[PDB]
Amino acid sequence: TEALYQVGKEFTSKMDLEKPNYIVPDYMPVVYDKLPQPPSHREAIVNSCVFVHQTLHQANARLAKRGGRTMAITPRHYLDFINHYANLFHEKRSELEEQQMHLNVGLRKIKETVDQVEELRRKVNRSTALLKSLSAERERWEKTSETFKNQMSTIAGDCLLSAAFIAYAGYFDQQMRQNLFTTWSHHLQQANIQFRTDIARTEYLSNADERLRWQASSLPADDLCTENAIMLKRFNRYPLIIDPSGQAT
Amino acid sequence: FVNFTVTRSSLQSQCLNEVLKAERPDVDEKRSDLLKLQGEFQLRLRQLEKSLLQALNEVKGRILDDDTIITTLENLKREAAEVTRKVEETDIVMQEVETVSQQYLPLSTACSSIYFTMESLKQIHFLYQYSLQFFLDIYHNVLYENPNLKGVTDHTQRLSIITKDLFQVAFNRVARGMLHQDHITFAMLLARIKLKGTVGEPTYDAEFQHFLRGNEIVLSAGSTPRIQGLTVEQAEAVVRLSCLPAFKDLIAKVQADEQFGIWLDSSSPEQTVPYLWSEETPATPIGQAIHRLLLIQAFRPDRLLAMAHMFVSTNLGESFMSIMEQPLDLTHIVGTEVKPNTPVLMCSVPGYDASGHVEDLAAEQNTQITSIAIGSAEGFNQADKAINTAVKSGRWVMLKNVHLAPGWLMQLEKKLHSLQPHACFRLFLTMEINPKVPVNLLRAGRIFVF
Repeated sequence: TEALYQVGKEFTSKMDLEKPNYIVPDYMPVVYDKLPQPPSHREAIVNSCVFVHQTLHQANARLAKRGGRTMAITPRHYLDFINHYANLFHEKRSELEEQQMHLNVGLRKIKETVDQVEELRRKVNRSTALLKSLSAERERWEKTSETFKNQMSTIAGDCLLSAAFIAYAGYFDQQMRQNLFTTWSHHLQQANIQFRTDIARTEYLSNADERLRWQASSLPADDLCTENAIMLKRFNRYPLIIDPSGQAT
Repeated sequence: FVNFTVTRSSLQSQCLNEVLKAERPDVDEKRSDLLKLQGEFQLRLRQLEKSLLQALNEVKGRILDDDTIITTLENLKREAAEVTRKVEETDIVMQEVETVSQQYLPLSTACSSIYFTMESLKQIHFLYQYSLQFFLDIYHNVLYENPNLKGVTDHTQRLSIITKDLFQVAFNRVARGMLHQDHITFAMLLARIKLKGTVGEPTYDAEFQHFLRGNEIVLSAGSTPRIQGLTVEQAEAVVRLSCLPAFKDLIAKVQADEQFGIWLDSSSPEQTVPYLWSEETPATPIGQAIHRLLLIQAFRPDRLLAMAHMFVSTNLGESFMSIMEQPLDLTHIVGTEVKPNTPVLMCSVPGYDASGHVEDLAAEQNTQITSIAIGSAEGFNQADKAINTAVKSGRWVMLKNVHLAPGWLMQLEKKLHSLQPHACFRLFLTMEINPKVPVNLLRAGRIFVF
């Protein structure tokens, strides 16, 4: 557990996982040599990562007890999980920042159009409509910027959950995948890590175009098939498909 | 590891999705809106806001004709308002969707149970090969082409109707290709599934365990003749049922009872069974039938099959097996509900012939049949030629006694895996029930036992 904690911390050091406003909850002990008694946000995230790994061993052992049919978990799985976490976090933060700067550019452009309207007045009937629509768009975009601010804080836990699902929750049926996801979610809640409540993995990890292409390429519409397709798209270790039929092939 | 294997929960989820798509399209649309709230909704909101951006830099802030930008601005306002209403309503919508899913969950659990009981019928006999597509066809038939769903629209009686015809269609479609002595076994399995499904009725797990294995517990020490009318093996059966808490006082009751002897010698004792089980609360018909079934297993085990039939009637509805009693009507089975991809496999008990059925059906449906004997190599050649010619036109090629050459059935199954140009084309394979018939062919075709 100390080795997993150390390697997770060293690999997640590059990622910006610092939230000064993060308030330390009680309990949630996984690593028994946590550097501070009150852990920081980054250290709490690394503790959540090592917990994900340990609880995957726990789930595998309990599956072996209740009917066998288990695959062993290796540190390569942990490294793949951390790599997925890093790449997904970077991608989502990059898209969020790009959308924010696009919104700012649009703000400057609409302000220039406001200047044009002001110069043109100096018909009034159309001008009143232009000004009221301008005001409405103003508060709409102010709330857009604020909800982007709110979404930014939530990116850390969501990418952790999604990476744990992509890397770890394979070979596992729907019930076990959901049980693992809800256990990780409960751990993040007990660690007071802000992740988006009741998120669905599929749309957060796939676009409408990607899903449309998958359906057009003979993919079943079941949720399990959608998650499997997501894994088949965002892979680091080359996939191994266990398909009794030939639908996946 | 990317696993595509279907399981209990995968089928439960798929069934729930399909039934919530068909029965409650509005709830499914609310689901889709909820899933696009996190995804596509803000995406195309951004796309239309960008559209307003290029409209703005195209009009250059024009004022003489302001409606060109006013229409776009009000469209953005309307979409933003709609998204605001949806996001503000996420919790009510999600709790309503959860309640609706809870309303439709027992159906999905029952469907997964029915498939995995049907899939596990391989142990009973080698001929019971069923694919996933077979059960999905059963489900698609019970959803859309259900004659009992044409009038009812109350969304609460419709669920009970769907479940009832689901069980009935599953039995009818499986038992038509299943031995007669196995009909009662499948009916009991379905009755247990529905007993688990139904609400307000105890599981009776202890009684089921006693009924299956509990009579075989070791109770040699303590066997006494009781009354002279009760024989020694019936006495030990009494002992094993006295192990069960419900039937603790059988011995005292049978000394107390004086009309028990004539019932023990009754022609059909199952029709009128004395009340023996001790329970304060008057049991529901199902529990009463359970107690009666346990007693029939104890006293007069020769009436076990008919008592099981009466249990199937009391649990799965009276005349649940009545479809089997009436003569088999295969014209509807081949005219519809059977794709030309699936060949109709005619399996018959050794010493019986089944080609007369397809012959007089073709007479009833005035259709040409290319009947071909398969024994000779020229038989192989002419069968292949007939298939190749009939897929082009739609002739009903019927092979006979085809169990003789399993390798050619490898080839035939692989060939029929490829699609058929003509929809009206049908294929019939008459064969004997022997363990050398391809399992893949049995799984890929509809099996009829004669």
